[PDB]
Amino acid sequence: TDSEKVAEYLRRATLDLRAARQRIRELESDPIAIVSMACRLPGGVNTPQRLWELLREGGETLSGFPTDRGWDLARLHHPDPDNPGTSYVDKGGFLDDAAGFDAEFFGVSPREAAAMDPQQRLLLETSWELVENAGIDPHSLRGTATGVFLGVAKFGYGEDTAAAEDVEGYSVTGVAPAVASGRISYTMGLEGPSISVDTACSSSLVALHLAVESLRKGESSMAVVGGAAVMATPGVFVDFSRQRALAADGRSKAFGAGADGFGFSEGVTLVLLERLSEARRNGHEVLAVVRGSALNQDGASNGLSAPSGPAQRRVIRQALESCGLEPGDVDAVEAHGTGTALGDPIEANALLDTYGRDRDADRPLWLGSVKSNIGHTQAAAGVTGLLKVVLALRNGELPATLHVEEPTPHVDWSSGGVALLAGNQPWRRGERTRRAAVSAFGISGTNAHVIVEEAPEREHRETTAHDGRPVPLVVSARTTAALRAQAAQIAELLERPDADLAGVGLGLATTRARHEHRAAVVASTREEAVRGLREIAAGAATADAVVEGVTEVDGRNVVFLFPGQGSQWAGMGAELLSSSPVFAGKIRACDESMAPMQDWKVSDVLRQAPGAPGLDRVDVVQPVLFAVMVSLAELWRSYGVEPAAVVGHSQGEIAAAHVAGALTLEDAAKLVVGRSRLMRSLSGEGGMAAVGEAAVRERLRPWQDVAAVNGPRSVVVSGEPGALRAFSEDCAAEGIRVRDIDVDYASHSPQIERVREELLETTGDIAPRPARVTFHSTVESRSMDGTELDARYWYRNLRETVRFADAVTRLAESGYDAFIEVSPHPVVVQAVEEAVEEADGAEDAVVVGSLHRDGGDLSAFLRSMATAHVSGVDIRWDVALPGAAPFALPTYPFQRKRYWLQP
Repeated sequence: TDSEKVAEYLRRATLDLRAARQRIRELESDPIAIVSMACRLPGGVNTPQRLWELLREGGETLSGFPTDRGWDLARLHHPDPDNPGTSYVDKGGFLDDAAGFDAEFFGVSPREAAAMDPQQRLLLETSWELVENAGIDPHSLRGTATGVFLGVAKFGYGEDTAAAEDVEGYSVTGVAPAVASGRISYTMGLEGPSISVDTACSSSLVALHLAVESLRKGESSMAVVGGAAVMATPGVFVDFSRQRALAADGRSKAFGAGADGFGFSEGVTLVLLERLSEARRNGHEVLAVVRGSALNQDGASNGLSAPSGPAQRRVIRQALESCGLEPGDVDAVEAHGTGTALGDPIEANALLDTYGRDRDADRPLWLGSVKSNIGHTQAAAGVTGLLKVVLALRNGELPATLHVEEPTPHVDWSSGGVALLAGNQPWRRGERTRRAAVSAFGISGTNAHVIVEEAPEREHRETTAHDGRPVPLVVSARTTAALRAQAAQIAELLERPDADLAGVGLGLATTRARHEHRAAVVASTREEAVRGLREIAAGAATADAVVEGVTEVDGRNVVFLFPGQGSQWAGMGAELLSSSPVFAGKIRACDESMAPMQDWKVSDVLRQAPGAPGLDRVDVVQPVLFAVMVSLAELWRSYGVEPAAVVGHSQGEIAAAHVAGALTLEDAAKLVVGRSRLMRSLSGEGGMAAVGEAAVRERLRPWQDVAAVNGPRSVVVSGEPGALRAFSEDCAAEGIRVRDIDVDYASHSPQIERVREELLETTGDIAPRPARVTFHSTVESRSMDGTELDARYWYRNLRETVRFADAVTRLAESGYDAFIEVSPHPVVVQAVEEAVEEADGAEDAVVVGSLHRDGGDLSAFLRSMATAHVSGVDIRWDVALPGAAPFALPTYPFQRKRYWLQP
């Protein structure tokens, strides 16, 4: 009615208003989470943990000049501050040797690797480490919309050397700021925008602001924000010593007596950013959150490179207003202090003017710096300050600044608004939310201020699911040495008292990319896993529960095989039934489908229950084998291995018919039961023998009884007992070995003709349906259809020979490479391997069984799966690990080599 539709319109208007306001808020200000970080810093620091330890303990990283870079150390040093071409400063914080690199991992000709400056190499390594640390498989990032923003300079590597053969143009592209991010995106295969920016020594925060804006707009889904600065020539030192703007001992003493120049240092630092909602929805880890930022310029001020207080006050107020907060909601501020005798007083006065005014007397703002123990880092200053703030938030402590024992008399600390950090002070999580600010000032006159806030409450929800079940471990690398180093790392990590085996397994399974060289170990106890890892890291692997291989392709066409009689070994399972739920469910369903006609249950026979039929009977051999085979096929399919082709053999073809989907389970079970019941009557009229096809064919001339051929030397002969015995004695006289098979008749012989049409009455109502797989018959050696199977086809199958080898060779020539068996015991693996080798197909063909006569446990199945996986077949291991949680893991063990350009 009218009122109903008017009320509906009112409701729609209200809902749309809510949505519009929410969208406006999302576009204006949306929290952005920090996922992970990576860094390389002087003093042998390459992990955030080491940096936090150094900051908390309290220490410096001062050092002497490098030597491998070829600098003229003897002549460069001179005590005269006015001597041209020299400097009066010899100490400094110099980063670890940069000539190391692993060109083969990324893939680069050694000449090109020598061409590139160390900045791009370190950027590549740090980017890979950063991606790995976040818990994201790097190969999963291909084709996404990830963007790169970073601050790079042109310090001047590799210009003294003259030009040479450069047809590839390596020299031009080696040293260029844009090419750095270009190469990063090219190697990682990203597709978002790539930006290289540089604004004095505050470039990193500008890049962070740009990335935040891009993420809020929605143009990109991920952001990689970083800064890099590595010196190559000592020209910068001479240039700055010309101005006498360097400390006497190279120590930065921000906010303290005896302020001097700023010590110099190198470093690279990157972080990964994503929207808070997306990170929460995707289950990533959140460490902190960024609220807002602001930018401005000093404008017309005294001189060119001189700080301006009003600009800093305005930018701080702008950032605070943009965040929608109040100045009384900040606990600590990471100040930008280079130790200069002029910038520090004005910076501190501005900070006291803005935050200090109206500050609570009992809650002073804590002031500190990071450069007091690592020195200036040029474009990487802001990101390093953010790193320190993040670490302090995570550990709940505030590191104390150094060289502060007499505060600068210019700054009036008597107001009490701002308190200077002296010793470590606890900052544990409590009621009031914890926040911090980071500021950065550039030489060109640009200013940046960023507000960071603690992560929300942890979800917790910690559960345990380890029950002693077997666990697989997979390792992979692009080189043998790298593989061994990774194995050693995992082995030493597993010895911790925690040693969450399920967590380590899951992390190895679903966080690290798989490379050419692969290896796997299946273990159920920590001691045996450590033993296997030590063995594989030793260089030579001999243990059975240890597999390894080399593979290039990452996708194979799968063909299932269903061999006939031959395995029938007492006990099919009795350990899977308890463990595997899918296997037990399939067995129970198959038993219920065929339950009507007979009485004894398949499960009871398998479980060796008392009062069950013995295994020496056709009526119990056939359906039990069929059920076991179909259950094993279902179990294999449960791990994401869908067969592209299906091949049967003898009665196994029936099981194949069910795998192809061309028949119903009940109808197939009825067929098997009827065949067994009709055939059991024809007992004691023949036998099989295994043994030169033409030679054996012509040797059968004296008699009138050939069963199947499975290879060049795989010949099966079915014959009447008298003539079979005579031929066996003749072969024994010849000396060629002959083995009989467990059978009370001779199938595919004239004995089959006795029943013949009697099968037809028992084989009515066999209405088939089209099959979604490529079932290929071994009788006609031709691909079949979903309706060509009839009682006539089954009778023909029970009467003619099998050209199994011909079908195998045809499939091998077709293009299929992955061959996998299903029977409880392998009986055809050797013949299939020989036939594949004799064919002209690819040499990457893989043949692997399912179980073994002695090995019938879930561990054996996992070992077979690992053997198939290390050769190229895709396997989703995470299914085998239910209810597990990930774990922290070490990064890739690069194999570095020296690559430097000697002037």
